[PDB]
Amino acid sequence: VILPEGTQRYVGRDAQRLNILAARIIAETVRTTLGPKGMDKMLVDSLGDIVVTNDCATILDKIDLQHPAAKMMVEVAKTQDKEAGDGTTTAVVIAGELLRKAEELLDQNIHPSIIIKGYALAAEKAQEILDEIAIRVDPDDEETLLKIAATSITGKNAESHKELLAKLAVEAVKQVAEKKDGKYVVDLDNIKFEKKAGEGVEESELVRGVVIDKEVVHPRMPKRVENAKIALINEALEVKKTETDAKINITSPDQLMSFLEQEEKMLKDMVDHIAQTGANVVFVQKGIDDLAQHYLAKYGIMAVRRVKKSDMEKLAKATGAKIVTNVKDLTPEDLGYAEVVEERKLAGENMIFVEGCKNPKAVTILIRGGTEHVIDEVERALEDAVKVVKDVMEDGAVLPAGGAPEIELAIRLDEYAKQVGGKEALAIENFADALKIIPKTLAENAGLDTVEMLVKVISEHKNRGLGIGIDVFEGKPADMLEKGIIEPLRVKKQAIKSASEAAIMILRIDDVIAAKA
Amino acid sequence: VILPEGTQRYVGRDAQRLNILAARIIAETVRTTLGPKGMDKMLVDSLGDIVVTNDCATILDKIDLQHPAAKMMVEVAKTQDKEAGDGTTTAVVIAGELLRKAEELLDQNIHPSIIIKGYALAAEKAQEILDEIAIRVDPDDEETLLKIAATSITGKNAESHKELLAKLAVEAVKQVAEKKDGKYVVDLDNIKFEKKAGEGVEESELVRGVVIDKEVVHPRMPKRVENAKIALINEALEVKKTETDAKINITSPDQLMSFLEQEEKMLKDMVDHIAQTGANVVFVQKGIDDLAQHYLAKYGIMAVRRVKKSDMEKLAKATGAKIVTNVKDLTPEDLGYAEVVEERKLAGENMIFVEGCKNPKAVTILIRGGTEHVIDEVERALEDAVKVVKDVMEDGAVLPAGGAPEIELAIRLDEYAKQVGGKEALAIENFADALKIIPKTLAENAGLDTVEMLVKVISEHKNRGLGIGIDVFEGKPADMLEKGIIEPLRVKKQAIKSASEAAIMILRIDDVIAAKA
Amino acid sequence: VILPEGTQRYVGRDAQRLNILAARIIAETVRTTLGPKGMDKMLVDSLGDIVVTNDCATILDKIDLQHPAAKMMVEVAKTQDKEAGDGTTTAVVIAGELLRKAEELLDQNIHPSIIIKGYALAAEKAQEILDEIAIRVDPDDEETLLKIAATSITGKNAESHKELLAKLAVEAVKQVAEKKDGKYVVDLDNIKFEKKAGEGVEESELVRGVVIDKEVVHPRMPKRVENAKIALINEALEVKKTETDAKINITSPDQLMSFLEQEEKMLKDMVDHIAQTGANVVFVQKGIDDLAQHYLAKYGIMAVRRVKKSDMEKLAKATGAKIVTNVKDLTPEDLGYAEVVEERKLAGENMIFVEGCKNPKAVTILIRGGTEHVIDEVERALEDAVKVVKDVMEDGAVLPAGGAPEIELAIRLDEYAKQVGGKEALAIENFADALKIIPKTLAENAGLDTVEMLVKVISEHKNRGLGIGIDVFEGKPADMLEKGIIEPLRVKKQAIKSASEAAIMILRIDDVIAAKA
Ligand SMILES: Nc1ncnc2c1ncn2[C@@H]1O[C@H](COP(=O)(O)OP(=O)(O)O)[C@@H](O)[C@H]1O
Ligand SMILES: Nc1ncnc2c1ncn2[C@@H]1O[C@H](COP(=O)(O)OP(=O)(O)O)[C@@H](O)[C@H]1O
Ligand SMILES: Nc1ncnc2c1ncn2[C@@H]1O[C@H](COP(=O)(O)OP(=O)(O)O)[C@@H](O)[C@H]1O
Ligand SMILES: [Mg+2]
Ligand SMILES: [Mg+2]
Ligand SMILES: [Mg+2]
Repeated sequence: VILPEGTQRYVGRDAQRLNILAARIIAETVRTTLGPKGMDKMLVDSLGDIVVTNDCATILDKIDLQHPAAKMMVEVAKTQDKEAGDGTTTAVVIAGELLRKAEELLDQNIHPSIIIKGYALAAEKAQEILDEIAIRVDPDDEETLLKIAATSITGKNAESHKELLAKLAVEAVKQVAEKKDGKYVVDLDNIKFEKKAGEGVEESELVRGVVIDKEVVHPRMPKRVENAKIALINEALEVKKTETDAKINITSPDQLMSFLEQEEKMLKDMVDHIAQTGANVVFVQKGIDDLAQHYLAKYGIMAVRRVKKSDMEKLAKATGAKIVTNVKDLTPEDLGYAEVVEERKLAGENMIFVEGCKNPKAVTILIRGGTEHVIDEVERALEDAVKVVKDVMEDGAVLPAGGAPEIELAIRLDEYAKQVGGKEALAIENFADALKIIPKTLAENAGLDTVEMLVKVISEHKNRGLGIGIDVFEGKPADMLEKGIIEPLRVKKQAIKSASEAAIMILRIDDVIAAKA
Repeated sequence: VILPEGTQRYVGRDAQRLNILAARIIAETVRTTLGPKGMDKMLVDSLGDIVVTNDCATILDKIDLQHPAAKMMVEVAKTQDKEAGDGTTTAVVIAGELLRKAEELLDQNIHPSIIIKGYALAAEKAQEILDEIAIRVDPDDEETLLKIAATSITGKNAESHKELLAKLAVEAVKQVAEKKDGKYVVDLDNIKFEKKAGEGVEESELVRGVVIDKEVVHPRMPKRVENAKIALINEALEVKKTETDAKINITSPDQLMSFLEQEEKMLKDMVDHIAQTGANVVFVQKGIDDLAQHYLAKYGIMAVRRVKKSDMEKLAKATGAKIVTNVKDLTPEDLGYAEVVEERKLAGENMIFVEGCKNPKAVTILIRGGTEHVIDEVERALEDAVKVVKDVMEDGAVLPAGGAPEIELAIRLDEYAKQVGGKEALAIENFADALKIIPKTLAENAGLDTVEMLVKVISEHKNRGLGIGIDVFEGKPADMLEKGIIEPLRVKKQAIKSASEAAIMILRIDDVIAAKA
Repeated sequence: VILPEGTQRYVGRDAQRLNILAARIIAETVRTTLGPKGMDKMLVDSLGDIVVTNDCATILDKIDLQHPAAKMMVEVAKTQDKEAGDGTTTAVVIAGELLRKAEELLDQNIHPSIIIKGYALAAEKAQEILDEIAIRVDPDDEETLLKIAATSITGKNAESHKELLAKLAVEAVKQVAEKKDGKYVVDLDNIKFEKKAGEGVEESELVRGVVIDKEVVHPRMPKRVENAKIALINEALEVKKTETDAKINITSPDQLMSFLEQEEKMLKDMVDHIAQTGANVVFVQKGIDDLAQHYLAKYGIMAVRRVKKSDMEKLAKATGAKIVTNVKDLTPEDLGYAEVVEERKLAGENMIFVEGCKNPKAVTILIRGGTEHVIDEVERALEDAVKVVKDVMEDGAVLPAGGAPEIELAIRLDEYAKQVGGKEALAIENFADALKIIPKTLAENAGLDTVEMLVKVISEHKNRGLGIGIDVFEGKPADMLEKGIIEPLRVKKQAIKSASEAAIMILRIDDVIAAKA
């Protein structure tokens, strides 16, 4: 035939109209969760699985989106989460608004070309205004580093212990953080999270070491070692075989024995190699024969087998040990140190705690809570908390929260509009207005009076200054800086990038061709 | 088309309304089993299996719940059972009730935000008041521990012998109970239950050792050993083979014989290493060749094979014996002591009793009973019995029963309401009123006049003091302390935690998105 | 019967009329993307996968065309992309327009023969006019080469950084460029693109070397070499085996050790051959045994395994190293140089950067961007920018853009129409009119007044000259030469070639016989 049936297509009005609608729908689905007073969502997976969260990234991800334009909104939160960690709801909400105000300009008959260009100018000029209004802080000033982390957690379910969790996140990042060129550089892969049900979120702690979900491989091995000299062996403590096909031909009785003894020997020799270094704790990545388990036990050496490769590396960065491929070449300089390596039964499960490490380059945060749900959400809260701390340490700049920056951008980006003038100025002014859904939906989710409230905020801000935003807890405008309610300068800069590009990318699609599914 | 067809979604009122309804429905399904006079449910699964219990946890679990919000109730009972072991029905009922009174506040148009904050202040203040009014008892007062256990057994079917069971339970937990740092620590995993049909629940006893469902592996071995020196071998008593592939090449007739003999020897040598330690009782985790069996029999040693790893660990803890991987290194110091080790044919089934151990660190409770159901339910009773005894030894605090803690919580929490004031006060007052479903549904299941009866109890309590609660056996208020009817301070502190958490979790969800169920 | 059932057929009018319709349809589909102001399309394939692009080649290829004649319009962009690399839209648009004005002549009863012939003449004469009017430039003029590239990128998405991309594109081709026979010859296979999400498009860069998506094979190997002496081994660094079937037969215990040691040596000997050359970095196409890795690690050599054949060759060309099949013959002369070979983590991804090379005959462009889409589209832009800069260096002849060349071919080709006269004159006249969709649909996509604009231009061009065309950013005619807005003389020559070729191909089909479509 001509073009496959059960294949739809839209152009101009249609195309853009549908795309903007789908985009806006998704955006409004999450805006109900923006801020400290935002709500939660219960996502019921087809397999019966239940996820209750405040996280935009998680929601957009779990929800099965069909419309293409809506899936693109997932990329917004996806990029925001991977660049600033926090503000995923914000980026998607602003992208939807930008598209709503944009369609308005389309209805007015303004060429997409003009809207796009005016949006780009507004987007580019916002980065500029933010880089400018940003409050340059001291990279490790623990004071504000504690605020950033806290402000972040106060936006989710777990704000109940914003105090503790903030502290654990600033402490965790400060430890693994690296600086050898002048500024910091944080590899968050160096902060493992351990979630165990039971207890309260109160019992959550920072383990300047590592936690592994394995047991001590032999009954007779120490279930605890004091000042451990740790060995990370990535070789199988078992009877090696030749790459070349080989088989034994027993020809006389005495051989059954001689051979077995020959292997015990090989086995024991490997173990001996490990002991001679003075190592009392060994984490093996591959397997461990039974005899080798026995010899290791007799030397009073604690051994764990089948360790995840990801675990081995965490152990390496935490204890200072060096992973080794050949036991024969293992030396004491390869061994790492842990103030205590013990096997504890946490919530019925046995785990190995490698704590009290020297100056760990990798750390673990043990999360405790009543239910699976409480745990999962706290991990989420923390990941954002950690990610914002990472931003402030690398950037060294912060901003007030509660829509204070978008209000600055609105008020200001409208002047830029005048200067630009023309059709573009229309897009620029609309862009500046779209930016108000943050202060707006913040006061809305809080039960406040959207209309009236949004008037006081722009009032104060115009008077008092850059620090004026809305405090959902106060129910009125306030100086966010004096209240220590702040956020990373990177989180805002990135929301604007993510949203404006998602907006412009849609304002550019004049034809949609979807086949049959 | 944002979502796939066949996907349902609800928002605002709908969401909450349905969640609360599904929660309340499940709650009312179990409330009929609350207290001593509670009723039992019969659960028939698709496979035809029939379960008859009073236990909330089993019911919420066996029943196939589908609505999401209703499953989040299963979690409440799960957390409760994993923390205080008892009060599962109580936590679930107070959750459904907390939500019902919560919706009433929603109907009045009170922002969910307000209800959540007020419910949190109520839950927080409730803990505080419980910590206070808590009757601090002596961590090992045989007296109150015998009570806590009995008050518990009386709530279920098994109260006919609340006498025996409560004794077996306090006795059993005291034996395995471990302390050496000041306070007790109980690992209930060191208490195994053994259920056997026949006889009367009366024949249930505490074996200060371990019962194993295996038989003496050889005909000619001893079926009974006085003062046994016990060996725990976790190695196979069979012809070892090399890791490296190998095969025998018989070249001459005289080889057939000599090779077999060479294996008999290997076998006998292993048996010899065991006999030379003095051990007359061997429990092997793996298998035992037929010859190793024969040699073991000649030395008059009693052996059992294929012993469960969980069993080995118990015999190890119960007899002081150490588990060995190599028979070559078994010393007499690895052996353990059991006053008597005998194979008894308990109800047509052969089993092995290791009794009269020195000081057990693990102990078994043998359960007898007419039917399979009698047995199962008694075990369930015992489990909550052992779990509450564990609570007091670790906590050292108790409270009166019959909803007396809640009546006190109600009266007191309400005052708190006044001082807090505002809309929160409406939430607090309601939270407090919700707690009354315990006394309420206790009198109800009993068959008493709820309305009237609940007026009396709140009266007595206001006068006579914190110990006044309802006594379903008295049909009137009573001083629960003088009656000896009490429960762990943990059970109540945990009910409030669980229920209030769940109530708030659900009160936060303003959107539900589901696929296939 | 005669012909298979469900087999359609068309003749004369039908056949030709349908084919021309199908062809025109596809053409009108892509024309909305032509030029700087062209719009993008959203393509959702059967598996939900989303492709958002401006590229014609991609759109015709992703869309599932069913009609035969429309599938042939794909070959047009296919051929165009393969010979000039740019103007794929231009070629398809002109080919449909050609087929339109051609049907007019068919309706007029002019025999297909006359149209084909007059079209072939209009095409032959078209090249002639181009080769002539062509603005001959210096094969390596840095100036114009930057223009040709920036002009190409402007017509797409990433024109927001036309600046940078232009630069990288010129450098990249100059480097890999080969010219010993007088003029240049560029093998674009020597330019590899590397896409990694994250950062801005600002961070995109040129890597005078290669970038490989592999990591260092052993934990103990250097993660960075300063003045690498790279070795390229296409041999498996593992225990070799005889082609003839073989198997070791162990006949005594000492053998288990002697045989493993024999293989260790073999392995160690290969690594010795690699080290004895002074090579501190080795890339191996096949695998590397575990021991071979250990020796390699001890010697302080950085090794990578399983490297792509395509990568090996890019390294050979980037470093000057020679690939080797037998380590035994590796010499220091087979090694290459790299100012730095380091393993970096880009987007949580581990990659090896062989940068700083001497005179790389192969080079890599690293593409950075917010979303997956941003990147894929920037790569597309670069492939065109690089393919056009390739044409200019090999051809050394540019042209003005903005339809300037087509307007010139139109005016001119009409004269030719006169002198040829007769029926063919009508075909040559219509062919020259067809070439106007370019200036037409450029002004249209821009949102200008087609009719009116197309007149100011045919005018200005007539009075000012060859360099007059439409400037979509200017919204009016302009001298494309003064604006630097130009394109390869090859792009235009191949467009005409491709279009007319196709148009005539369809005009010659008077019967279509299909089985199922
Ligand atoms: N105390 C506060 N009062 C009002 N708004 C706040 C307060 N704290 C944080 N916010 C705002 O709430 C938003 C973050 O809400 P959240 O639910 O976490 O979504 P997101 O994914 O965008 O971080 C930010 O705009 C932030 O400024
Ligand atoms: N003799 C009694 N008189 C009145 N109430 C009692 C008595 N014994 C126990 N209760 C109450 O019954 C409740 C426990 O009932 P039960 O069916 O076992 O459910 P749960 O899972 O909550 O333990 C507790 O609130 C407790 O105070
Ligand atoms: N600044 C400009 N103003 C008007 N037309 C331009 C400009 N730059 C390039 N063009 C034209 O746009 C066309 C290329 O647009 P493009 O979208 O890349 O499609 P194609 O596949 O034909 O390259 C060419 O005809 C070219 O002359
Ligand atoms: Mg957040
Ligand atoms: Mg009970
Ligand atoms: Mg182009």
